[PDB]
Amino acid sequence: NLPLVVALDTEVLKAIDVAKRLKGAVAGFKVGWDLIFEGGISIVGEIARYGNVIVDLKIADVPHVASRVVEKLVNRGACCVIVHGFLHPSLPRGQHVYVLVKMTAPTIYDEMWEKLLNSVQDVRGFVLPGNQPEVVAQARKRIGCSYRIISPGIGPQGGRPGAAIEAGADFEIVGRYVLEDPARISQWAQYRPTCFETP
Amino acid sequence: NLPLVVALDTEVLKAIDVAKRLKGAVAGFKVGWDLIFEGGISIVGEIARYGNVIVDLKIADVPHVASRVVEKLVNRGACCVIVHGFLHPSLPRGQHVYVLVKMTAPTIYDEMWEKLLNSVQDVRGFVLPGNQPEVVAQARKRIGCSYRIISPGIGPQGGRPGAAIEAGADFEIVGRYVLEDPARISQWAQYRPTCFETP
Ligand SMILES: [Cl-]
Ligand code: NI
Ligand code: NI
Repeated sequence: NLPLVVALDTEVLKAIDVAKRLKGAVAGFKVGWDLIFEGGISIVGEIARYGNVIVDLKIADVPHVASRVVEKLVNRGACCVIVHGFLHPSLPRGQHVYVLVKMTAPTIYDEMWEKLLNSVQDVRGFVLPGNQPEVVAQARKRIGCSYRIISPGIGPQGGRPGAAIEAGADFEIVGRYVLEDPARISQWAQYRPTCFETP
Repeated sequence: NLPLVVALDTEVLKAIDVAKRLKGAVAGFKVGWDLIFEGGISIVGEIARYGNVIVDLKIADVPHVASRVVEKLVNRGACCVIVHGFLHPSLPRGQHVYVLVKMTAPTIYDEMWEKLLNSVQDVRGFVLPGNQPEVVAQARKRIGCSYRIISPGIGPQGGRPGAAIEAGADFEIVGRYVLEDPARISQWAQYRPTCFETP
């Protein structure tokens, strides 16, 4: 399959249609508030029928709340969840957790992302912005193949297809550019994850 | 005007009943993860029938996404929405936005919350931890009554009822403690918001 996680930022039925269409062709699907707002958490389980589901609600709550939230999501079928690294040291951990340490837009992460990255362990991997392949490459240098790296910020007006993967990422997260025409997934055909076969 | 926002961290039907019971007795209701997961976004409109709704999904996404999520929640009946200040300078703005700048648990905010507080303008208000009254008081020396302050972390395991209001908060946010026995709201009877009559 292609090293692409498709963000399903669209309506429930259309999201299911895309997941059905792309099952086995891509590495997974990203489910966010657009979908969860429509009918609730059940949508996670529907998409999870068709592939690995990363739930991305940018989780950033205190531990006893974050714990409950992650548990509900994984129980509904999520493979993993994206959480904010800024919570450190109150950071959800474990193999179901991806830790965001720099965003695609300017934030307080910018002054500290590499120190934060170096301090975090016992997680599935990290989210690094694919619109900054230099950041992805430096991250991979720091951590080697010890953890996954997944990267959004790929598509029009960010990193071109494969830019983050070439810089060291495992998977690129892409939304509208693929949703508007899923045939475009062929642009990732030449690429393979840097370190891990699955997200 | 009890200076209390009741967190409906519970199931949909129970949340409805509690809100009906407390209609006009409290300042508002906080709708979060648990309710949205169960009932989707429609729950916001249902609770709004009974009082002001603050939606707390700890929004922490890039500002185009965040601003659209805020607007969608407001359109469904929310008066305002809590977002993470860590995303500065890529933060949504305006009268529907409460900005969290320090949590009840240890996080990276703790080394910079006051600088962040002073950097953020043109929002509705700030969320500051009521289990740390000293932080609420220091925030007022910096911002005065220019913006609202609301505070969670109030309860048997946190700050005493009124502790945050006395330190300078406008409203305290309380969940389980009040849900267990709604008669407990009487503990807030002798308190009044420091700066703003409404959240
Ligand atoms: Cl991002
Ligand atoms: Ni995963
Ligand atoms: Ni409000």
